[PDB]
Amino acid sequence: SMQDTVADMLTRVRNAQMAKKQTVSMPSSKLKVAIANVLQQEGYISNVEVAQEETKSTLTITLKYFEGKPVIEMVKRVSRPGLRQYRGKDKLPSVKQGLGIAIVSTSKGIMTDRAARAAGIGGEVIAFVS
Amino acid sequence: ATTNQLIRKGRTTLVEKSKVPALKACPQRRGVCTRVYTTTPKKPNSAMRKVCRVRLTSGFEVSSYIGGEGHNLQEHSVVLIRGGRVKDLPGVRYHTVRGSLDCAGVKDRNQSRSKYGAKRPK
RNA sequence: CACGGUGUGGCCGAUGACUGGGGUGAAGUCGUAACAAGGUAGCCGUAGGGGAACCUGCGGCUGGAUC
RNA sequence: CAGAAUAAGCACCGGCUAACUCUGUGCCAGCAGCCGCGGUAAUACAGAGGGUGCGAGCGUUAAUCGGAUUUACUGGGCGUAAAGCGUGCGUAGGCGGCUUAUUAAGUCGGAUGUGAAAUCCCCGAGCUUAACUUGGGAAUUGCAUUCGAUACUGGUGAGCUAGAGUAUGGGAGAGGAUGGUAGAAUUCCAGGUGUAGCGGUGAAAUGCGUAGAGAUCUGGAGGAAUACCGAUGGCGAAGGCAGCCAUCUGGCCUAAUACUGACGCUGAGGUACGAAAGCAUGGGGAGCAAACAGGAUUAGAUACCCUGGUAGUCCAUGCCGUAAACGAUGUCUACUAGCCGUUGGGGCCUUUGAGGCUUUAGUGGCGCAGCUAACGCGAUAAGUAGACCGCCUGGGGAGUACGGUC
RNA sequence: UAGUUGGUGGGGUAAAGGCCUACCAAGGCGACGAUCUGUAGCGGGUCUGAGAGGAUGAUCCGCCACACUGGGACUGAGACACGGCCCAGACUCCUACGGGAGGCAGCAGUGGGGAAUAUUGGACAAUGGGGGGAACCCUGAUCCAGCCAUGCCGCGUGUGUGA
Ligand SMILES: NCCC[C@H](N)CC(=O)NCCC[C@H](N)CC(=O)NCCC[C@H](N)CC(=O)N[C@@H]1[C@H](O)[C@@H](OC(N)=O)[C@@H](CO)O[C@H]1NC1=N[C@@H]2C(=O)NC[C@@H](O)[C@H]2N1
Repeated sequence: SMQDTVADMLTRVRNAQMAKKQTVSMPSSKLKVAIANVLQQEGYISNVEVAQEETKSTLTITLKYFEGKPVIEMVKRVSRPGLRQYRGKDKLPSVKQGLGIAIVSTSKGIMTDRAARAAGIGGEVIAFVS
Repeated sequence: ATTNQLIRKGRTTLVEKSKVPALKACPQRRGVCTRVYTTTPKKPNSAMRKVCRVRLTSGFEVSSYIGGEGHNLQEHSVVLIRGGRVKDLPGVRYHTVRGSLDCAGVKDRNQSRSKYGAKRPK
């Protein structure tokens, strides 16, 4: 059965980018919305929309391409239900020497690894993006 | 293997076995020559190799190779044996130290004398 | 209560007339089972038979050539 | 104070690996960490000359970690190289849909106490230098208490319907169990016609036949299996399931409403089923046929071929638990170009009846991207990801021995 | 697993406590591995490794345990006491056969084992320890010396010229 919806979202994004889609849609949740907002702020995607027709809600992401290649070259789930990963402020991972971003869930919200370092807090490492 | 499988059962490590069990982790061993004889090598080698059967202080009964040209060993000699394989004589895993206890140093040598135990000629 | 004794059992090691299979060496003897459709396609399970590779029955596979 | 006066060896030179020739010997003597040298021009054996590396040391043996991503947490694999249990169900456990309030266990941050000295590291100091000694730091990645944060995970309360399940209509099927029945054919028996062969092989022979065979026609007995349909078709968890009819019975597909409201996925132990052969008790026995007998072939034939033929193959009730039990590919979930078939349904469109578009659940052929050592796989993945389980660690010895369970 | 798990009365100890005892109850531990069995002193540290890990626990420091093999207690603030006592066991020694004696895993040393590891040395001058008012006495702790290329570091075995 489906037990990791965050990994499902990342996999949908990766497959859509590999298939050169312009738009990718999925069932929505607040966690996926926060992750998509972080990606949009960092510039990996263009637009984030949420359509709430009924009790069901659909999340839509607009993808970006640049010089014939997708902007997101690597997206990797790090913490998983079978093995959760938590790091302190001094052990936050760096993605290819700072040219990437590690998405971190902290007690002050979802933010990037450098933002978490600036705020001096740790948390759960959700994904690596580059 | 999944993380849960690793937690339930770890990673096993296979212990190694010594190639010189008769030494019993010692650098050398004393022994008494039970037999002094000659054997033939395996293919593609052909020669007449000088071997002894030695009873060690460890309790084992092994075979050792005599190196160099010319040896004075006979049955009931007291010798010192170290590790070392010949690789052309099956079942021979040890060497006899020339010039230690009853083994004499090889004569007429002037190169590589420390092996074969030949003192420096004047 | 320590040590000791008696009876009866369990476990560990050593040793033993004789006996079974295994490996290595060397090519002495009998055959030619497999590799080509290997000259009866091969192999798997099982059962019976035979100096020996092996043979035959029943079911299965293609990891079988040619039509 | 006197005088160069008292003071230099060890390993190696085929490649890995810096350093090459000559004599002696001729698979001998010997060398060897691995690959390998030696059988008359040996840079690989022994000596010599020369050189190379170290140097009061130089080599060998033993031992630990490394190289070894060669147990892979960091950081590996299982179609064919070793590796998916034969297949299901399910216990403990692991993991688990969306919204919201709360809690602060996991998680994160601060403060305080502690984490002996020595040791490691840094800056100095004293040894004629260095080893060594020593001052001060840094470090001791940890533990405990207490105060905070609430994104995620967990707990609790409430709510929801996209997962899962229930009721009602309709449909396809060799799905399973029991009983009955029909037609073709083989064998045997009796009879009619009728007379010298029949059968078998590469060729023969064993065998059958003048007390009459084989052939042909009529009538009886019995057992086993279901031609054509028949299909890259169908059904079943797998093993497997084919004439027709009735009875009992499981699953699946399909439409729209209504209903419950996460009731789910996987699954160590466990348990159920599980081809063929085999075993036990009692029946049955046409055909076929291990064992066996005879005839051939052959140097021999124990076999392949031929004539016979017992167990068995069949039924009832139980056991056994193994197969190249194979897609050599564990189960569940989501996503990722297209083209052409076929099976069971739903919808729409033409216009009178047969076609054309779609959609869904199976079953096939190609093939973009991606993957792979290659072969190849490619929406029925061996692609992209997640959850759980099983398994592998050079070839033999060996799925073997001892012990144990059945 | 049957003082076994808990409770009550009593005993006992410097002190909590099944530590002991008499009753009452049926409890307690175990797949997060009880019971049984093999091996093993533990740590600060040491070696290796980029790290994570792996191996190791000489010399220095902390803790524990043992003192020929087992069982006890006495004295004392403190021991169930290496060079104290009692009992049992094995072994060794003297004897005039009456009777006695002993425990190097302290330092040195002997025999044996092994591939292999040293002197039957000096002084209490220094730092400590015991006794004493002190003088001072004792101290194989210690400080030194002897032996070994075992390791690390340093130095020498000559320098210039000379075809
Ligand atoms: N989701 C669940 C669905 C379950 C269902 N199973 C569907 C499924 O999942 N299928 C997966 C496909 C895997 C397939 N089994 C592998 C394969 O096909 N060969 C194995 C690989 C061997 C080799 N690398 C290729 C090879 O030699 N090929 C031959 C070849 O082309 C040709 O032979 C000759 N002489 O020219 C042909 C004619 O016979 O035979 C093929 N060989 C075969 N053809 C058969 C076939 O397809 N199947 C059964 C078996 O018989 C197969 N062997």
